[PDB]
Amino acid sequence: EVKLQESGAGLVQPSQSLSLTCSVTGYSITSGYYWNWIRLFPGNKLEWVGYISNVGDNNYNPSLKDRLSITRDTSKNQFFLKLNSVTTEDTATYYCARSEYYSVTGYAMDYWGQGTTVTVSSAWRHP
Amino acid sequence: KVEVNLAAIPLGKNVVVKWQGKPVFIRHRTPHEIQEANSVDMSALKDPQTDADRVKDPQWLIMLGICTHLGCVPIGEAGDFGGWFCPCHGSHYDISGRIRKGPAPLNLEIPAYEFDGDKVIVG
Amino acid sequence: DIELTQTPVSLAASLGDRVTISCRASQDINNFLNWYQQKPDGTIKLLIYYTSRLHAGVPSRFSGSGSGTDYSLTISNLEPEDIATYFCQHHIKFPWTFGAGTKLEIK
Ligand code: FES
Repeated sequence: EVKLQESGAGLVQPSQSLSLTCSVTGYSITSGYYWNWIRLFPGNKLEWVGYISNVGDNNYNPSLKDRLSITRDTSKNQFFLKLNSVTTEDTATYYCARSEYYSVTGYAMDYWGQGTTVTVSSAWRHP
Repeated sequence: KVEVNLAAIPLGKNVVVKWQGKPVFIRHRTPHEIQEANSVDMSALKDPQTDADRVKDPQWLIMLGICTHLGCVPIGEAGDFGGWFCPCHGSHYDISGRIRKGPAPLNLEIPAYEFDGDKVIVG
Repeated sequence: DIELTQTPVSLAASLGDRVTISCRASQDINNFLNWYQQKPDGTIKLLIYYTSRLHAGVPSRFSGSGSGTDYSLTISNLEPEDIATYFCQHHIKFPWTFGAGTKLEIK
């Protein structure tokens, strides 16, 4: 069985960089399919952020393409999201998920992460 | 060039049809099997292939039922990996028909095929 | 960019009866339409892919039909944990886009 565990800062200050890590166990990132990142806004509107393939190719949503950076670390088996210069806009619960791809049925996200809720607040938080 | 009517094949059943004197295995896979097939790490395979590298439509497993070791025909729904077992020298294949244990060096070969509605055309 | 419209928007029903949600896209998508289930606790799961194919674990009471630009998601009975938010995406071209959402409540 495949498992995705998400972790990272659940609160960042505007103008800074949001960094989320998605740990995968029970299947290597380099072994196959696509590794995605998506966010769920409070107004209930899921948005596809982007992905990194098993080869290392990126594919980002043109809406955020100039800010994000989805990298990985084969050694520890985990991929990351890095959304630069955040705003109150970027306040959403982020999800990392795997999507398969069959030439007939197309893509489909079959394995989802727990979900990490991030808030872009000016507040202070103990690191 | 053989035409098989997929609409005739039930849920989790195996059908064997002749093509150029060689047996062609066709399984209408269940949702659970499809997951079992696409959730295996390459590190556990002597012949590394994703289930997608082997099938066009995850519902239809279409392969040559010729053991890659010495040519016997593997037995369906047998073995230690939920797929096929070759009685000749004990090769076990998984639900994607990949070699998991035994002397066979390769996964069951996939012949060329195209879909056309309720029927597939192997050849 | 394509965009889906999930209607009805957050409609409720009884303790065990059929319900039909839909997803209409701006452009034309072959049948590349998936459906996701977001549990109240935040757990999101895949339910249907390629407009009608069921995923592993999803009960038989779930259907899926449609084509071209109009789609569906029928249920047999909401007995007892079918209460969640259902989404729908397309994947004929990047970027993938989801629907507005559809909450399922019990009166
Ligand atoms: S021929 Fe199948 S194991 Fe030898």
